[PDB]
Amino acid sequence: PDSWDKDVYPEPPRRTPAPAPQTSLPNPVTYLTKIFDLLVDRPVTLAREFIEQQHAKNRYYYYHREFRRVPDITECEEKDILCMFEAEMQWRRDYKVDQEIVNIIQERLKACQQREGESYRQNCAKELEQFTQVSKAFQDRYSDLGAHYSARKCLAKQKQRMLAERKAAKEAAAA
Amino acid sequence: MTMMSGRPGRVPLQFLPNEARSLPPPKLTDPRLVYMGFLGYCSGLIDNAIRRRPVVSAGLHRQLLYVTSFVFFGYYLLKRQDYMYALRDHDMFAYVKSHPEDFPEKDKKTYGEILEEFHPVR
Ligand SMILES: CCCCCCCCCCCCCCCCCC(=O)OC[C@H](COP(=O)([O-])OCC(O)COP(=O)([O-])OC[C@@H](COC(=O)CCCCCCCCCCCCCCCCC)OC(=O)CCCCCCCCCCCCCCCCC)OC(=O)CCCCCCCCCCCCCCCCC
Ligand SMILES: CCCCCCCCCCCCCCCCC[C@@H](O)O[C@H](CO[C@H](O)CCCCCCCCCCCCCCC)COP(=O)(O)OCC[N+](C)(C)C
Repeated sequence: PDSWDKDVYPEPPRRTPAPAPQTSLPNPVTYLTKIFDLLVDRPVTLAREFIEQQHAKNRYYYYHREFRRVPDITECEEKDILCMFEAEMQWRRDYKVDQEIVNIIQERLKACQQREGESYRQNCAKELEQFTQVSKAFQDRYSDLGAHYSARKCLAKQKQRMLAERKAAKEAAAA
Repeated sequence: MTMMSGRPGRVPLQFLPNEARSLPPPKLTDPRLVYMGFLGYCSGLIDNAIRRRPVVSAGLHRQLLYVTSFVFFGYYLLKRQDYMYALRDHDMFAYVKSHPEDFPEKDKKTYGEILEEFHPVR
């Protein structure tokens, strides 16, 4: 339905064929579907309608909490404990958000594989490359930090990678 | 091995110099005083137990005297201890102020410009 955003969780237009009977024999699945409808789907719908009627009389709201952007660990001096603490909290929040992003991409990949059936190897290449890109980024950001991780160790890993890349680029410039 | 016994202007046997009166006295509900009173109560209970008396109810005046004596001594003990720590901090700060060349203020670098070594966990 409209509860979740259709851009974060997209799906194809859901093309379905029309029934084209070829025999005079009656279809038992259609009769069973009608029986199931009349015996299950209508009482459930009525119960849900009553439940929604009761819910409408009591409407209240809950809000999504917004967090300001505080300075990160790069702009904290060596022994400033308060700035370090706030930067570490922000970094942990960002780590959780990145984990959830990877989770969303993985959900997309799983949905594509189930939906495409026998042609998943061809019709899920875009989801696969999206997951490859996000996985590489997440690995570069957070892998091998180990337990007792921190924003300082992430910064050290990033700086080591930057130094290696800069040395490689400089040595390629002389080639 | 003897840090503050030779401090200048130290009267031998006061236990409480006049300069200590510039410090806030400990509150009468200080948790350390409550612990001293609890120690006095335990002493009273042990006194009752040793003399083969009812531990909880035998000597009420004796237990009251125990608690009162412990609290009374602990108040002055806490005053002296706080005064000694105040002297330590005062002398430390004065010495730091008078010797700037041994406690220099060097500019601190931000973590974006300090290079730390990374040790991968694997
Ligand atoms: C860390 C946070 C805080 C923790 C607190 C610290 C630990 C507790 C406090 C320690 C000191 C307090 C008690 C010491 C004096 C008691 C001496 C004694 O023997 O007790 C007998 C006595 C019972 O005897 P009785 O009633 O006269 O009649 C029975 C006969 O006497 C029949 O008696 P009997 O003599 O014929 O029985 C013979 C018995 C006699 O043997 C004993 O009774 C053992 C007594 C050993 C004395 C403890 C050592 C000194 C204190 C050091 C504690 C170290 C703690 C650190 C951890 C290490 C653990 C060892 O011998 C044996 O059976 C052999 C036992 C050998 C086994 C080894 C274990 C023994 C040592 C264990 C000590 C554990 C700590 C004390 C626990 C409480 C003990 C009462 O006990 C009591 O009734 C008094 C206990 C406390 C009651 C007062 C509570 C106040 C009332 C409520 C007011 C609320 C206040 C707050 C207000 C809130 C608003 C509403
Ligand atoms: C098991 C716990 C220890 C118990 C210790 C015995 C407790 C009973 C003692 C009775 C208290 C009265 C003693 C002192 C009162 C007046 C004398 C006073 O003037 O003495 C001054 C000094 O005051 C006393 O020394 C302080 C005694 C306080 C002892 C308590 C400390 C215990 C350590 C922490 C455990 C907490 C104990 C809890 C209390 C029951 C003199 O200063 P000064 O002449 O310049 O120092 C001599 C030593 N120098 C020169 C080498 C430095």
